[PDB]
Amino acid sequence: KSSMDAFRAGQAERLKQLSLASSGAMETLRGKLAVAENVLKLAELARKYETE
Amino acid sequence: NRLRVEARKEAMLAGRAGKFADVQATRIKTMRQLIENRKYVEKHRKLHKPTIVERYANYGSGTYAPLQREGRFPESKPLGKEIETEGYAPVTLKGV
Amino acid sequence: MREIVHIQGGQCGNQIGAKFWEVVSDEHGIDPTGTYHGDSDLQLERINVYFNEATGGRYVPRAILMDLEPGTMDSVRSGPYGQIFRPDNFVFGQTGAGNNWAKGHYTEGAELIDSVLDVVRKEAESCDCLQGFQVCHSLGGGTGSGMGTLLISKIREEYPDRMMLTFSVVPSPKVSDTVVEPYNATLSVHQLVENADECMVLDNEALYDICFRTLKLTTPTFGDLNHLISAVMSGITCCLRFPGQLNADLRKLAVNLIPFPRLHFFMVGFTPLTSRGSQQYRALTVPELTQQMWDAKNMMCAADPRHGRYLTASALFRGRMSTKEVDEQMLNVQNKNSSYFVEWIPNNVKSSVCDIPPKGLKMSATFIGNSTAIQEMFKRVSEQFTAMFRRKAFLHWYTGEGMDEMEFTEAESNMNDLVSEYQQYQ
Amino acid sequence: QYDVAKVSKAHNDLIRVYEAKLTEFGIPVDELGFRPLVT
Ligand SMILES: Nc1nc2c(ncn2[C@@H]2O[C@H](COP(=O)(O)OP(=O)(O)O)[C@@H](O)[C@H]2O)c(=O)[nH]1
Repeated sequence: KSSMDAFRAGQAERLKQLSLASSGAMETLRGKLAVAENVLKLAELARKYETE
Repeated sequence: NRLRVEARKEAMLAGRAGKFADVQATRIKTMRQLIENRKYVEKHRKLHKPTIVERYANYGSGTYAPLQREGRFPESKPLGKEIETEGYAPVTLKGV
Repeated sequence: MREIVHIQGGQCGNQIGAKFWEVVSDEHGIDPTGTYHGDSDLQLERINVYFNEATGGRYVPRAILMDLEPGTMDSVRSGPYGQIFRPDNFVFGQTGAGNNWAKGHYTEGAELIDSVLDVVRKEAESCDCLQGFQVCHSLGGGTGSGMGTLLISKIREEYPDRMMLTFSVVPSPKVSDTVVEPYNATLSVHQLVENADECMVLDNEALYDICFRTLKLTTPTFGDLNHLISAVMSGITCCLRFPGQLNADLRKLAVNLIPFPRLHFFMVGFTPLTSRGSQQYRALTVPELTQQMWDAKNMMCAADPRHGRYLTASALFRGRMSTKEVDEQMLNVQNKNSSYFVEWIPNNVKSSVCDIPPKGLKMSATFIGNSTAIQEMFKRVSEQFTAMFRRKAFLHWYTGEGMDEMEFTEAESNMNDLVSEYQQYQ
Repeated sequence: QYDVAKVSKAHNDLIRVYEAKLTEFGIPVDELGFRPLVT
């Protein structure tokens, strides 16, 4: 039973750390993408008043 | 009689190959419409909405060819509030 | 079979919907206690479009109230016919909308709209073969536009195969209620033109001009305005409840009206609207119901069609009439006013006839036009928007709740290109 | 202006070759969606 608990705890901890680090990375990447899409939208709106 | 029978058969088969010109297309059209409707089982018309980056990257290499069916015509002003600044630019060193 | 769920967003939408439900209950012949006390069976043949048999005749409406205060909810309960709605559908927060688009689309929306979707989804799955959605709201407030518009967007994403009728009380310049009406209207139409399928646009300016000229009322309180908007929303969809000589489903109306997927704002009126005094003298046959129908002063919108062109019109008649008479009416109207009509659409008018007139009246009609002169309201609201957006007035109440300038510019550009799309065809 | 004529004629020629390519398979019909502008 001690072996049981040790192994299961190890698996739980590794899942915890993977999920947390991955979530942080995705949040950073999504922030970058949001900045980029705001830039593209501003470019799209601005080029409306440009002459041919 | 043999020649007459064969002439009748060939003329009728040509007249029916005229009809088969209208079955081959109905095969390819149905195939093409079926390969695409298979991808709309998840989101039939919401998937048609792309992100701005995807939309810009898809058509050409940073362009967009709007189909005349949607009726969204922002690239062409109604000619009422048209813009042309070429005339205002100076042509002489005095203006410069 | 076919049915419509209804949602009443904000105070204006709630009161309009309450009057609408009173009108529908009167037409179908049911008591405020919920029991049926009508006269004929043609009405109870098709009540399942708006009502559900609860227990032994206690019919319950298929509508959901929605606001952020309990005062309006208490008012509608205390008012007549307010004792029929399901108490499980009186969803409402407590904090207060603050007439703020951010406060009704980003905080209280995020704190109550999961629940409002839960209840509306329960109703939409209780009903078997859906036909569409019906929503009532105003485009000049915070929870009228925020709450209702976010609900519209979520419902469109969740059931993207159901025709959607949103009835929008657009702000009118002379009746200026609050200070941020242009901001809210811009931020609301930005999402309506993108998600919702058709909005019937109404305005208090024309709703008062009608009452002063045609009705000849002395002191029209909001009761009469809500009565007119009701009588319009009741006749917008009658081919479902009652049989007709030439039926017209909601989807049929949409496909006949909307030529392009972005020109779906409908300007609407009702006939006959006869004053209490002159009605006893007035004559009511088809070739004057149609004349008042196309009368520019009967339109519930401060945009005279003589300032633009008609893309499509829809005339829904009610009562036993002559179809050939109706068709010759429409044809001669088009030939008389060819100039006001678009060239590349033959027979711009779609006509429908239903066999059951409303309560008391023997003939009735409803007009729904897609004229390109409706660009005037959007142009005016955009002008009022840009009058304030140059100086960022009243903008920190949205900036602090978390909206940038990018979406404001997006919404204004959306309005501008919509105006361009109307103007180009004309 | 001779260069302009060259590029315009080549534009028309590529419209021709592309419509020929589409019709040869026939998997789309001759025309779909948008309509190209002609100089
Ligand atoms: N037709 C009608 N309009 C109303 C009534 N009560 C209020 N209104 C309009 O609704 C507007 C108020 O907007 P409101 O609903 O408070 O915005 P919200 O708080 O975001 O929902 C005012 O400009 C009024 O003209 C009514 O009983 N009938």
